[PDB]
Amino acid sequence: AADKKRITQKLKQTAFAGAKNYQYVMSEQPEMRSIQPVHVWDNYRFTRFEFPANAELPQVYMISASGKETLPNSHVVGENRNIIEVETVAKEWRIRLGDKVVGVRNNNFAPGRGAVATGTASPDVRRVQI
Amino acid sequence: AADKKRITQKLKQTAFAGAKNYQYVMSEQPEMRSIQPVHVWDNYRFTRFEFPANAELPQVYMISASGKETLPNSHVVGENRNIIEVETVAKEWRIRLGDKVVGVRNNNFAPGRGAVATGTASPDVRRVQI
Amino acid sequence: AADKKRITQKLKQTAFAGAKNYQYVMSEQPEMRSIQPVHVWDNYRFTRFEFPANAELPQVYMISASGKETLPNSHVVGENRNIIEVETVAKEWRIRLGDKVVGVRNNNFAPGRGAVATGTASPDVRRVQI
Amino acid sequence: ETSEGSSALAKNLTPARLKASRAGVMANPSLTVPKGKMIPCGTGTELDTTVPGQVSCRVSQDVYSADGLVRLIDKGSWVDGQITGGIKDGQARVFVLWERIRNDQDGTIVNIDSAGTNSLGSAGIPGQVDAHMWERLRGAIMISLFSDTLTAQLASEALRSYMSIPPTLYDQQGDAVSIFVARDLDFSGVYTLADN
Amino acid sequence: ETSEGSSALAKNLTPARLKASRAGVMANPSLTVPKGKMIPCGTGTELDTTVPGQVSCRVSQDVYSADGLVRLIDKGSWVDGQITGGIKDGQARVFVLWERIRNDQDGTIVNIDSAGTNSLGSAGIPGQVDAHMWERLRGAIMISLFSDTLTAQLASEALRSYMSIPPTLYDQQGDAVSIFVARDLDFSGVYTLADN
Amino acid sequence: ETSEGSSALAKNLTPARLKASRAGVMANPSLTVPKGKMIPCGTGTELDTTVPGQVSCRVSQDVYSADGLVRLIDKGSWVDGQITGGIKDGQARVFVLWERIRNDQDGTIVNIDSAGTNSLGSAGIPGQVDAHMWERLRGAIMISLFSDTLTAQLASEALRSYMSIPPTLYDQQGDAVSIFVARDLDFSGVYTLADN
Amino acid sequence: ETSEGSSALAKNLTPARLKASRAGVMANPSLTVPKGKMIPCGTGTELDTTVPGQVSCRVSQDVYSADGLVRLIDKGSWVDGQITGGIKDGQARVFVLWERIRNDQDGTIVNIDSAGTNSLGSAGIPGQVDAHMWERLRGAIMISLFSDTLTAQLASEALRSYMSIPPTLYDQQGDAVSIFVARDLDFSGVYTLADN
Amino acid sequence: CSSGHKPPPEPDWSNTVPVNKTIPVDTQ
Amino acid sequence: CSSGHKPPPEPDWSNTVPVNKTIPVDTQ
Amino acid sequence: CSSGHKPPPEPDWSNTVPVNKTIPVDTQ
Repeated sequence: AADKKRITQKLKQTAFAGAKNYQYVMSEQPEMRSIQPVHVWDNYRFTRFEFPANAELPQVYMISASGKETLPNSHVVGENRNIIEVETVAKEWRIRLGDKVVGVRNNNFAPGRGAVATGTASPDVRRVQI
Repeated sequence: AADKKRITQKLKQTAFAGAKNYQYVMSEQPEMRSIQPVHVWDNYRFTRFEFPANAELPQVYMISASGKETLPNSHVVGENRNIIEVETVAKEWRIRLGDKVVGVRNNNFAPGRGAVATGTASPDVRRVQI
Repeated sequence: AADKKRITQKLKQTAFAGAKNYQYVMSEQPEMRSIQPVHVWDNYRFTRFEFPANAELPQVYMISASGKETLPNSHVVGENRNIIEVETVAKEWRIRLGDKVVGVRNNNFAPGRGAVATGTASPDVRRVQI
Repeated sequence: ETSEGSSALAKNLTPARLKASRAGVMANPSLTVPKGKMIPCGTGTELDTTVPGQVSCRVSQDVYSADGLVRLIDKGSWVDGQITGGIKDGQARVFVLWERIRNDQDGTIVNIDSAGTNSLGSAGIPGQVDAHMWERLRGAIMISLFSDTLTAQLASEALRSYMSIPPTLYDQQGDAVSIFVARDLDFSGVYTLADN
Repeated sequence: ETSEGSSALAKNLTPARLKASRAGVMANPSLTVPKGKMIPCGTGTELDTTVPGQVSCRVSQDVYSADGLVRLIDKGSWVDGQITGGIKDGQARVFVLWERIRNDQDGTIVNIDSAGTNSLGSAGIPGQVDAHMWERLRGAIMISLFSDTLTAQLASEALRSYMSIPPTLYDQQGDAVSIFVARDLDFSGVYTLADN
Repeated sequence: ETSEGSSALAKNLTPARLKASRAGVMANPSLTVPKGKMIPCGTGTELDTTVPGQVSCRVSQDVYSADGLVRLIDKGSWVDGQITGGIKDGQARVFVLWERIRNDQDGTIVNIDSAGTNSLGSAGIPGQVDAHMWERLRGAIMISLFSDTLTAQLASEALRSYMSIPPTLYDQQGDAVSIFVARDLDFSGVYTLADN
Repeated sequence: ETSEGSSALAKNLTPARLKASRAGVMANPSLTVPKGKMIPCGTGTELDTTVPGQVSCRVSQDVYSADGLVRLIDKGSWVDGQITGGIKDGQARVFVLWERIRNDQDGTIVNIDSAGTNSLGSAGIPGQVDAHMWERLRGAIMISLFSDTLTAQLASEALRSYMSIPPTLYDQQGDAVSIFVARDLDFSGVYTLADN
Repeated sequence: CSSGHKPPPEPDWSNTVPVNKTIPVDTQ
Repeated sequence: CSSGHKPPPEPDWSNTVPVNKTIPVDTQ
Repeated sequence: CSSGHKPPPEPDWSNTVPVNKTIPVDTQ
């Protein structure tokens, strides 16, 4: 319904959950450091990189297992809207932007396990074919 | 409403607020000095550079974190109308104009914090989708 | 109204006022000297250069702060009609005319102050949007 | 019947008077999956724009929506395409035309008609160059050894020969790749909400 | 049927009698976001006008209005575009055509049809030159070593060869860039007031 | 069907019998802002007729009226324009087409369709020359070193090459400039009187 | 269908039988300001038929009538014009097209469509020559140094190059000048008498 | 022969400081 | 080979005097 | 190479006499 959807959609906003990985390590360059993030975290590959007002907008990419680089399909989200939610696999992440080039590392491996069936993007909501 | 808007819009003019950064430092050249500003201040990147009648119109740009230059999307505003409100990130600012080239520095860093959700440009007014 | 305008417009003719700068200094060449002005004065950049009957019509320009030259948007006005009212910033002024080339200097600096909001060209009259 | 290049200049002075763009909202993300997307597939054949004809990939990870909050296009969506024919000379890489992206279990075909790109994202999945400078050269090179052996337009004509035959390419199998799906997918006629 | 270049001169004597311009007011800034703007986006793919086909950026900071008092166009507005094909010879930089600027959460697509520019603002996002002088040269250079070895129009024809193949470009990923959105956006059918 | 050049001479003997000009008065200065004006703007982007596409300026000081007694066009009127494409050979300066001059707070757009000029006033805002003599020359210069090395129409053809590619320009950012707005603005439908 | 050049000769024997001229009186001088006049203006911009586009002058002293007894056209009548484009080779001076002469306080526009002239009166306001022989020459001069270095139609073609690019001019700012306003102004619909 | 691509600008691997500052909350 | 861009005219870094004069108010 | 513009004819800086004669009134 109109109101059925609504309630649900809110449910869907909040799903940056599961047991997160708390530690991301980053690089550190005197140029990088400056325009660094606020908080960057993950539970999945669905990773959030929040930004301060006064922190530039990098462009970040993922390092697939190939080791070679790739570009993630990302988006930013938030009331803050600053954060960039990326929806592609990768441990590391580069965070280029012209000369400069950071590269936060994600740091978790529960290997060989993790897969389930979300059943949408975020598990809150669901797909009930039409 | 017609009158509802009005009242609000005035509310919106005045939002060069928050806790400002008071100190801007500039360069200083004997050529610059002359056609310098009156007051230049910021609370955000929303920065105002007031001008006297008899002070030329520079063209100023922003130094993004890339360090390389960029051009800001600016406007001037004011009954005075002299001031130039710029709405792009950057600490420094150049202020070229032919040969001459000033470069006021903004000077604040509350790093890692600042972001919120204005919800318009200026927080006075708001966006209530149509 | 028809008569409302009129009265006002006269009001608008006379606004070569404020506290003038009385001293303009000029150059002085034996060729210049001859076809010099009568009175040249300013309160603003709105500067008047009156001419005698028997004094040629120079062409004058402004020296913007860039130091390089520019051409002013000028006009002449007056019952006398001889005077040239120029409406562009500049301290100095050249006053070329073929070979010859004078260059009256304006001489005031109340720096960092002056700006207000005229609200038209001349402050007599006003703009009350239609 | 004024001037023409009067017009043109005039066009580009006030720049532009390009027609206003309707900044109108895509209703939903689950109404529209915007491009600006990559369809990060995975190629599963050898590729050789040597020979025109088809390559095939299948999706890798998932494709998403506008906001990017719903996961509509999912993996195992096999795509198929075609390389109309050989690259040009030393061209970095072939060009690729992924046509239909079909889905596996579900169905979810869709003639997407987009080009493929690279990991990097640049258009066309890259490869290696068979110059074939040989076959293009062997011509005048036999003949000319004969005119040479007279002692012990053929250059120009040999160039007209040369350009005739294309080179070829090559890109290996199982290459990570992506599609600049240059458009919009609706899955707002599958997928909708909700909890839990 | 007077003189023509009689006309033309006549045209340019009283300069101009160009037709009066209606100096009319854009009603609102929240009626119109004027260009003269930069859409300061951020490119998120590798770029290579090597191969025609698309680049993608997304907005960086915000876009504003006429007065510049309202913030209508906000960040996270992904744009997508296209480089029709390789630059010319040693051309400073490719040219870029950002087509649709779409918004993220909201919707806010809009076929903007503007070119991109540079940080500096100059049109077209710059890059590096693959001259490819090689492939264009290797032709006459093999052949000619043979005419050379006769001892131990081909130049003209070789030039007609040469110009044939374009060079290419390149611009890296995550380049700060902007769009000279050469037009006007209405978001006076989203966004309106008010307090607090 | 008399003589033609009978006519022409005849035309230019009594010089001219050019048609009388209606020396009619522009009613008001606040009815008309005459050109012969400079729109003394201030450019706020880098400029490079290297690449076609847009520059942007915004007004500097104020624009006035006929008599010059009213100040109608005020500052902060952003203008945008376009450089259709590269200058010619060693041309002093690019040409510039400021199209729409828009105003900031108010509105006051206006497709002005004028060229820009210089501080000096001369038409077209000047710049610097990238000759690019290199790329135009590197052609025959590789090839010809080979015909040279035979020892250790290509000149004509090389010239047909050469002229092909334009040079480029450049003008820096924040240049003081002006517009020969080649026309008349009415702000007699904004602005009127009065005291005090 | 007699002879033609029978006619022509016949035409020029009794010389001429040119058609009688109506020696009719211009009613008033305040009905008509005759040309044969100079509009002794004063140029207020730099001028460079380097770049096509506009110059601007404003009147100097006054313009008068037929008898020359009334002073109708007065000073401060700003004129604007245009130099369609560069002079020819070593041409003494550019040509100038003053179009509209507008008046200041009053109004008094008038598309005059006359050329400007010189102090001397000769048509076209003079200037200086940028030959630009350089850019026209640098072509064959690089190339030819190479054909020269083979040792240590290109001339014809180089000439076809050369003439291609125009030179340019220049005339300084604030030049005393005048207009051969090649016509008649009525101010018999302003100005009339009388005493004291 | 030809050249390849230049391997990527490689971030500091040596220095390595943690990303996060305070601890993250959900914004959205 | 080719040339690049010339790095920008760089303002006085040595001398450094404060901008503001009196203290700012809001105009608008 | 090429030439530039010639810097402008520069007025007497040495001799410097005041402009005004009597004191100005408003005409208009």
